[PDB]
Amino acid sequence: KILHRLLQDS
Amino acid sequence: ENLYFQGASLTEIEHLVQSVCKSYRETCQLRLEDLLRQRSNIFSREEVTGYQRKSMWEMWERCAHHLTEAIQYVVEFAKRLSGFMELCQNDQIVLLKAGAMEVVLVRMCRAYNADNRTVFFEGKYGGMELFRALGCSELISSIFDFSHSLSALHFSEDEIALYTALVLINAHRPGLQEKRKVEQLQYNLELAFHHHLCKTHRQSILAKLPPKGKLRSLCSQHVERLQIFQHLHPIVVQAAFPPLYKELFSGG
Ligand SMILES: NC(=O)N1CCc2cc(Cl)ccc21
Ligand code: NA
Repeated sequence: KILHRLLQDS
Repeated sequence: ENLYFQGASLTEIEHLVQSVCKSYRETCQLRLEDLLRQRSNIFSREEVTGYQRKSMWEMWERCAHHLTEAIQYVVEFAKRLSGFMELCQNDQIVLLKAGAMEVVLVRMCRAYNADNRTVFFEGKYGGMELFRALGCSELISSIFDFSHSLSALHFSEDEIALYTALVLINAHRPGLQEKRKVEQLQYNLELAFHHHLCKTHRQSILAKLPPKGKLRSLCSQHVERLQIFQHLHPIVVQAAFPPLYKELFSGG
């Protein structure tokens, strides 16, 4: 859940 | 999708050196000038004893939080790395799951003072004895030895930037869907690193870099020690460990 969010957060 | 997914010219490799070094400079958790200045700031015998008296679970919690903070900076480094955001989401996660801890282990050598075998932790320098409550003496000793070995290379910030870019962009990681794209990005980052060493008369470090398997051994030992801890204190892991740490090291 977290990694996907960090990678998507621009 | 990205220039670096195909063959790059000398001038493009030179640009890649600059881009990687810039990405690293912008994503340091700790400034080198700060780490060097703080070397005289060492935990007293009383402070060391205080850390040793902490419960095993309280110490694991603190250390997992500090590791998670470091990993967040590595994720940002990855996102800024030429070509990384052009890989598919599956491959980005594969590379970060396998490589984030390896990059943190390398970055650690900057925070390690080889002169007195101490590491910067919670505002002061302390020896490996500070971590005795974790009950993973072998692993801590091995990480200190690793930092000691890297410290003997006298890396510049630019060398760390280019070396850690390669630690992360590894086309051999199991699970990569676009393996050929990763191989080409790795090839260009390898050229960028070797070009910088050639230009700075530092090619002699290549034969001195840690062997194949050393970083993997330290990462596997970390996961093994965490599994031992998890068996002892399962609710500490479930309730109090950072969600990102659990996604990386205990499969969610
Ligand atoms: N600075 C910092 O957060 N460090 C340095 C040494 C260390 C060991 C563990 Cl287990 C967790 C974090 C840290
Ligand atoms: Na060092």
